[PDB]
Amino acid sequence: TVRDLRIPELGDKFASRHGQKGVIGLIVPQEDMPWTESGIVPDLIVNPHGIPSRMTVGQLIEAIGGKVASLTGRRVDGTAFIGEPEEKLRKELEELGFKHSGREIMYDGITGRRLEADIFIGVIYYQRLHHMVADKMHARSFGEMERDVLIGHGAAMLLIERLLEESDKTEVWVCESCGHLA
Amino acid sequence: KVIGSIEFGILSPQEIRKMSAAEITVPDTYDDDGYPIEGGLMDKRLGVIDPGLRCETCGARAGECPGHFGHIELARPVIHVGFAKTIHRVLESTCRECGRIKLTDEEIEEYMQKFEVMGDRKGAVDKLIKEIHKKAKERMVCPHCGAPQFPIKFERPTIYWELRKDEEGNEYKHRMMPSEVRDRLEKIPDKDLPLLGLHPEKSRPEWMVLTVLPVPPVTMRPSITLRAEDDLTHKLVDIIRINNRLKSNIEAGAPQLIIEDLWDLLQYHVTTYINNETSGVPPAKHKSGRPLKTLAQRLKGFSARTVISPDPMISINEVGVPLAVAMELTVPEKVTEFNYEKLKQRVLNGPEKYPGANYVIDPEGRRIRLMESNRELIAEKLDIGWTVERHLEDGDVVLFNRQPSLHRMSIMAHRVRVMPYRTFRLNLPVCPPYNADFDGDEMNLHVPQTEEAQAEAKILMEVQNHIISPRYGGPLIAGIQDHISGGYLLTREGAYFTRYEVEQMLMFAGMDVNELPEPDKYENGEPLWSGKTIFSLLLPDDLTIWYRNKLCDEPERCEALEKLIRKLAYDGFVYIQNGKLLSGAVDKKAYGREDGKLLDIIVREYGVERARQFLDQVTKLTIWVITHKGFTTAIDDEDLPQEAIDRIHEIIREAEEKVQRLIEAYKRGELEPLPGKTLEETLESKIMAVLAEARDNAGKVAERYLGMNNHAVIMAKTGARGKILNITQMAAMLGQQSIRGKRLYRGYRGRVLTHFKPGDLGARARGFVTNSYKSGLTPQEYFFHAMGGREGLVDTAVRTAQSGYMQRRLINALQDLKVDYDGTVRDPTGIIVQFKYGEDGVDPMKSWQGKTVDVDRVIVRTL
Amino acid sequence: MIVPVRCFTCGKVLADKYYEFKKRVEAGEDPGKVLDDLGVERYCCRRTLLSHVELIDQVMVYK
Amino acid sequence: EEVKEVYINSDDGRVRRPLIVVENGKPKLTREHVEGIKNGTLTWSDLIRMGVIEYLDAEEEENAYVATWPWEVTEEHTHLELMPAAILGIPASLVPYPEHNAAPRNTYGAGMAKQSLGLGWANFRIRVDTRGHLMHYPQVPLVNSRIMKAVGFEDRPAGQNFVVAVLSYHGYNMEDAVIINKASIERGLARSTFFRTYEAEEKR
Amino acid sequence: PGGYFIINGSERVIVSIEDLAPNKTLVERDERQNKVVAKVFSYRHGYRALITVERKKDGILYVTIPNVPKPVKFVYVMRALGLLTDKEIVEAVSDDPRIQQV
Amino acid sequence: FRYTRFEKARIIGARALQIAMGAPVLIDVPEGITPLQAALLEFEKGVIPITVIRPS
Amino acid sequence: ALATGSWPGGRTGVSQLLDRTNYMSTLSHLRRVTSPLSRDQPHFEARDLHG
Amino acid sequence: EFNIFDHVLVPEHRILSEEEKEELLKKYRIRISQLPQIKASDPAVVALGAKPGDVIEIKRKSPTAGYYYYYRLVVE
Amino acid sequence: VDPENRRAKAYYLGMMALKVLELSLGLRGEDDKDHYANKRLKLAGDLLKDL
Amino acid sequence: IKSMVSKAELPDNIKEELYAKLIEYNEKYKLKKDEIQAIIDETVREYQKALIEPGEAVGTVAAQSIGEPSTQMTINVTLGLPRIIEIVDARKNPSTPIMTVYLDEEHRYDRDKALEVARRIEGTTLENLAREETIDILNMEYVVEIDPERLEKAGLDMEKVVRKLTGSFKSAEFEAEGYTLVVRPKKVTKLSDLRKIAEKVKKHRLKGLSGVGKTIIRKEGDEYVIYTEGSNFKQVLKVPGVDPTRTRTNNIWEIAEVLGIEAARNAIIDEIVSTMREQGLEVDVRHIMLVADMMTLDGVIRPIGRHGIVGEKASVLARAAFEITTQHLFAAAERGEVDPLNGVVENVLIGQPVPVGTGIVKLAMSLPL
Ligand SMILES: [Mg+2]
Ligand SMILES: [Mg+2]
Ligand SMILES: [Zn+2]
Ligand SMILES: [Zn+2]
Ligand SMILES: [Zn+2]
Repeated sequence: TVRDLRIPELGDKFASRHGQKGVIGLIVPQEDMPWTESGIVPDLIVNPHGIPSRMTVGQLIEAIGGKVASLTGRRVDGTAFIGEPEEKLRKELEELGFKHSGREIMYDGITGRRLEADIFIGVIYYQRLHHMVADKMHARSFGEMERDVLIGHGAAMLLIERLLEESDKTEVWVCESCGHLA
Repeated sequence: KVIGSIEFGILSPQEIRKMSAAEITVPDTYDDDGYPIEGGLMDKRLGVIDPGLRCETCGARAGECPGHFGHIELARPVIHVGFAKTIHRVLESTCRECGRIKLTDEEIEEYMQKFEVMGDRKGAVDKLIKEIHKKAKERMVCPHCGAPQFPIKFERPTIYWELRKDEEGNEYKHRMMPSEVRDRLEKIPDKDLPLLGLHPEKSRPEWMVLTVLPVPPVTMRPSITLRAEDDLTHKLVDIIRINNRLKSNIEAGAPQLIIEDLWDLLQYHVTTYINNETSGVPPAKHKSGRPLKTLAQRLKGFSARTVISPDPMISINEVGVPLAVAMELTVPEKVTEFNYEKLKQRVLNGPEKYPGANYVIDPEGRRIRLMESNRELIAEKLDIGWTVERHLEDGDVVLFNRQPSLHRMSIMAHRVRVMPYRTFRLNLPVCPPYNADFDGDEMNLHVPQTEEAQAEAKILMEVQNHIISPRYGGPLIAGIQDHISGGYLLTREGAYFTRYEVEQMLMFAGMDVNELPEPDKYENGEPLWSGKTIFSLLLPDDLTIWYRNKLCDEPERCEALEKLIRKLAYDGFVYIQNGKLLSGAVDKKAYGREDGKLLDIIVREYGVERARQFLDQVTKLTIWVITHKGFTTAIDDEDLPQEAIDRIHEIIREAEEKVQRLIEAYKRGELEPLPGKTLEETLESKIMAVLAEARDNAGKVAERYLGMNNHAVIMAKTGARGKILNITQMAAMLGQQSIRGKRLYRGYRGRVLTHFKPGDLGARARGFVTNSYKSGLTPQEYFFHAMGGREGLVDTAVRTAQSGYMQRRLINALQDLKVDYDGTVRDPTGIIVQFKYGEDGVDPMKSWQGKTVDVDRVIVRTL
Repeated sequence: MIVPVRCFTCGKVLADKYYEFKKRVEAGEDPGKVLDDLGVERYCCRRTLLSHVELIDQVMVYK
Repeated sequence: EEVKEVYINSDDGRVRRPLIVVENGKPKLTREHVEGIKNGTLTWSDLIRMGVIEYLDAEEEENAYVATWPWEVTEEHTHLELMPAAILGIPASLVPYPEHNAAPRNTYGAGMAKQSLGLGWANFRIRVDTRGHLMHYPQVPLVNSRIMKAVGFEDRPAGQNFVVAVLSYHGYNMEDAVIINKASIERGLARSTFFRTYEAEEKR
Repeated sequence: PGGYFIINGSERVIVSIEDLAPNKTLVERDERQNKVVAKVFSYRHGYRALITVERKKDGILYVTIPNVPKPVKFVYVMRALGLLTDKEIVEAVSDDPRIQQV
Repeated sequence: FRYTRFEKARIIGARALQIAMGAPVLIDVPEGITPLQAALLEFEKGVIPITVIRPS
Repeated sequence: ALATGSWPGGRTGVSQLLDRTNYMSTLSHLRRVTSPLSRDQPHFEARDLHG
Repeated sequence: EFNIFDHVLVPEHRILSEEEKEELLKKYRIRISQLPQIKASDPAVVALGAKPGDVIEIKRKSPTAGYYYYYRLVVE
Repeated sequence: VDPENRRAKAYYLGMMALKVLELSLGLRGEDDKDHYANKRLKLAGDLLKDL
Repeated sequence: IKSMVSKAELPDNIKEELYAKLIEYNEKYKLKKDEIQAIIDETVREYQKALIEPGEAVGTVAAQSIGEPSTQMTINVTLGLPRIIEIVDARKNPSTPIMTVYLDEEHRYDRDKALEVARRIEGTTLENLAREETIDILNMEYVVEIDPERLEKAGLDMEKVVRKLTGSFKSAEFEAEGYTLVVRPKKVTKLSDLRKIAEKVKKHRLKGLSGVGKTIIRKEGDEYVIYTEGSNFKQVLKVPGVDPTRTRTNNIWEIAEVLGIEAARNAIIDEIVSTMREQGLEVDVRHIMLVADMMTLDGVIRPIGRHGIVGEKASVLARAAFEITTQHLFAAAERGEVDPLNGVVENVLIGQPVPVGTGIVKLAMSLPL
């Protein structure tokens, strides 16, 4: 048996328990990473455009719940139908010492002025999927629609180039007045 | 030196005899387990397949050696199964003794002249073919044999007859022999063949009756080693096996009948050789029951891939390629006077370093592998004319691909920009044409070799040359989500960027030195930069355009235009003047795909170098605004106070009792049925409309008691994944859950779930969620939503079947159609399908939303 | 798998406060106060110790 | 509407469901028995013998007016759900507050849980799986389900609690993409090991 | 948790099979090949066979047999079965007079 | 008065291929790249001797 | 026959390889229920979540 | 009771004299057999009285080029 | 399987016919063959028996 | 203001002239000479540079563009995507056809006049102007009965109901308890098969014109529009008020058999467009026009595949790899007469550059020096 050490590099797949799949886009140094006045530095930063389109409230609620859980010490029960109504974790989170809104004040690690807004920070449980880029990438030293695309653009030479010239090109001698291969 | 045409026909005996390398006479194969070389069917000057080179004069070792044909002198003629019906259709349409087509002079004259008007359409020529057939088949008085009464033919599978006369009122059936038939087709002159389905030169009728059987080459009959003999060879063995017996019986004594039996047997065998799956012909099987698959069963029966990551820091036409992938994929570059130094340094760097190489091809053609040996003595007096396979360099032409490949925009030419790590980097605005996102999507990478191919891709398939989609008159490559949000914040009424922000961040684009940055519009509150002016620092100095923004609606529609028949006090109707952004805000209306009003204009007026620039610099512009200012969604963005809650509660109760009154009325048979639909359908239809009405109303209530000036709402109203249809579902209610149309009924014999009373047709009972994703779904609602949620899974995934198939059909129908140089769409058989394409001849990728030159726009351009 | 030596986000020593943490809570003492009595400021560093699993007490009993 | 029939299934493949029988408004057996359940007094088998939990297949469930919660127990409710959160299966139980999400998203996440990386076998270094994975520093999901503890997912998790921030930085997280703290990675977070065993049989 | 076999090394598991209840009559829908049909799977020691009693649109009413399809009338099969008198077959179908009249 | 895209691509490719197999390039002297870009720069100066004979 | 997942009855996919990719995976795989229908033709009434 | 004629979806059908026929077939550099074709059975052809040999000049309103003239041969 | 058993199958078959007549009569309602009442699961046991 | 247009018609295509005339005239700012010259020069620049480049392959791109939105595409019955499939694949009777019958210049502005038409085309059998049916006692046999509502809003009455006896196999007469009775003392027609009587006797009724069902009316901009639940174009024209210059019907073939081929093409385009637009997505009309032209070519509308366009002649090779087609490629090739080409798949199967794209260009270069 052979083991292979695998560090979460560029391209690996990550996904929370809310069908929020994503690929690591860039690994940014903690220094450039923005920090909250409380001292918190993000582990994973998700684009805010992947929330209102989809309708996954459970992920946000889970963030708040993980924040409360981290502060209080309770593991928090999120069992379906019978878990703390979100507004209670929101109302407890503050008395623990944090804005109800799940957001805090974050400072830009690059320039330095704090962003003129609040930043929703939470603790959501992400799962690493077995889709590692290490086993996806490979190179070599194209069917119907793939023909039709080159046709649409009009790249004939490119077609031949890909489907024949780089395989089994065979040369035969045709008679001019006969039509039969010589 | 390439193929102009191919002209099919029928082989003459002479051809088969001349194109043969040797006459095959010995019915045997190899034999056996040692020494596979005979003198009839195997390599007797015919073809090579074993590691032994001997052949027919041409020597030509087993490696590379086009097979040679052979022949078989058939002891007797044999009807070709493929022509059987045609031969029949010919025989009873023409005259025996004569050779005429049993048509009057007049008929021929006007028929041929009706045959030239159809000389290209294969489908419409058969109508007249069979019509002619039947018109001749009815006659018995041909104009070229004093008429001698023609005994109608019979057929099948390969036998012919003629119900002749000799007695009187009799109708005996004289049998028909291949010799007779063939010699009877040899009388039909070249003049009559065109009136049929034959040729005087290409396809003579007599050739339909095989006199010589062409033997396939050794190369076409390869032996499938474990040896599993080839089927063709075996059946051939049987054919010669009978052929020789026949010839040997003809040369000796002739009891006639014997020769007839053997003749018909030979006929069977050839018939099987032509087609084993024939009709009326017992399939010649191998000793196992497994049928032999002959001829009719024979013609029948540099890239890379990886994950993708975003990169708004590379050019829109550029592609990020992992340097490891760049070190595997190589390009053929012939050493010339301009790259002599480069390539020598490349090959000297070996397969290592970064700008190295893996192979070298000298002019003789021998490939040299740079691995072993060393890059030392290899990289010597290369001289011009060699060829280096260097690793991928920044800028090389490369095709980027993401399956499924719907439109053409799925394969685009990119410029390699070699980077570490292990993913492909795609600039963000080029996501709509590929239909790619990120979650886990992987794409393909192609590396073309011949200079012609690379150029062609770089000239015609480059990203910048396809910002606009050919489907509709609009741009496909543009702002996605943050680009929209960033454009809004950058072009806002209150957009004042301190020097620190403007100065440091304009480096994400360019363009300043002198009369660009100037001069700080606002020093009122403080010396600062208006966002409109900063955005204005990109548009060229002559584009004046005006179009209403997304918010130019509701009672905020207004107007107050004023034509030229300068101050600034406007907001909605976006007004850009010579690069100066006077009024308006940037959103889905302003930038983004699909649209058709700004990005569209800068690509028509200034298409290649400018369009890419405006695109490239804008993303990085818009992005840094978003980034430096802070842009998020919290959980309180969808929260409504107690007041909105009580209001929604009262609304859902009202809708409930509305449905009950409908049910109580239905129970008592209080009729009131809808016109068209059935009574049971009336009840359902009325309820669905009643509840849908209430749903939209609840959502309308939700947009009031929620601050319309926070981040989330901006995105909804701006242009980054938005839709009021979903907003109602998140805050207010999801609504009625349906299954293929009707409500949720499929459950127990008397109800959906076991928590309701049998027959309960109430609102909650037939699947209606009252709560939204915020408040949370109840146990019932969660299940109902799951039943209704299965729809999207099934529907969206099923549509692929019909989409792909339908498209595959119409693709295989129109793939031949082109625009000829005379500006005409013609089918590949010279048939004018469309005099001037699209009526006007303007490419939809180049027209102003269907309009053949947007006249109102061109006129305005007078400054 | 034995407390992630140090921490992830807050990347300071934390392994050295494993035993006493667990053992202090293993008497009824609420972890959210036990942590406070030790060097546990921010929650990011706190999480690493809160939600740990110590699977190793299964894996060793093998090879 | 005009026939009365009585069916009895006692076969070998029926899928039933345990329910609290409710005669009138009072569900059979109360705190008297929960008190003993928490103790080593009555096991669950003893329960089914006593007559509180009843196995209803589809056919028998046809004659049942089930009450969701023990709060709406009128004198018509035949049976009572013990816990509706058990409606879904074992993988869907990994999702926190699933009733706050959309059906498709829940489907995705639930089916995606079978792709997570962690320890699923205490004996991995002796296992001979074709291809296996091992997440170095796994963690119990904060805000999880009561089910997760009974299933044994808490004893063998597959993932980590990432302190996530929501914003688009640098524009490298757009289109579902996600940005990661370098330091956290360099300190262990999200690291895992790949395993692949090759074999060789001395064929005779 | 167990529940799987170890064959040739690899851990093999039997995926539970959802079948339509054996030994039972089910009336199919309508107008695919001809109106209404009832369908009966029946099992006996390894082998499983099907028995349809399709009432096609003219009231013939046939029955399918495993050995060679070619359906036979319900009354043919009924009399070849063990019911002689018409009263036997008729009353065996149903004791309801109205239905008996059909 | 101009060329079509397809004709442009075709010509460029042709010239580049001519340059690959030898054949001195017209006015270029200080460069340092492949024959493709050579033909491309040559085209930017309109000195490519390749003419498109159109059937009309 | 148990190692190939093809029973005598003409049915196939009776036995699969116990999906072991993590803990949850195996447990879920042991509790998986499969129908024996057509992998291509659409069964709208068999796929919908029945009550 | 009126008639069809240039109505709902009906364009201006006209018949070509020998002159415009020859010239038209000369312009597009094509043979007689290469045109789209109509049938003598076509209602719009029998109404205008077209014979198997005529080339109908069709004038239709196009929402892109406005006015477009097509051409077709009457056959069976 | 024996000849005495015929007399029973008779009745059974009769009922099958009856059901049919009823559905064509508009007094049966098509059999929901997806309802789990008419659904039986073959577990490892019976599969191994049949094997 | 009378000269520029004329000599501008040479580079222009007539239509743009009408538009331009409209603008520079209807603008209260009448420019000088230079501005007009410059403007015409610019408009012409646009037109000359907007033309399609000869060498394009619009068949393939129109195909792709028309088949692309299909993936992103998930009483009146009506259709959606399957409609696109039905119209592209000919199909004699489209699933759920509809007619948008307009009225001429009199009933277009009168409700009482539109209603007459509506009830007159609706066509109602006996199973709709009823509620149920029952039997008799002993020898009474049977008898008619209800209902009565479908007479008190459509406007038919018991009279022409008595008329019905138009050579009927039986038919009686007895309008009593609102439920018209019908006693029939004869056979030689019916014996006891009261089931098969669903169609004939009850269905073989016709109270109206055309063989259609429900008809819903809807106004639209001071115009009354009649919506049909099916089609019978031939007999729809022979109805008082029906505007013969505007009746629209999605049911193809019928349009080709009544109006003609050009009208069939126009109907094809119109219908494709209407569907696409009523789905949200938009495709340029020129693609659809190409497909429609290619489809209505040959003198009759034919399906886009196998039994139509893909099924017709191209070259043998475009049917030689026609999926193992015994009775085709075997049939097509067994007829050895001629063979052309200059196709597309033939050239790629053979190893030749496709004649589309660049392939339709030929280079030339004098080699001195
Ligand atoms: Mg996406
Ligand atoms: Mg994706
Ligand atoms: Zn040879
Ligand atoms: Zn003669
Ligand atoms: Zn920390």
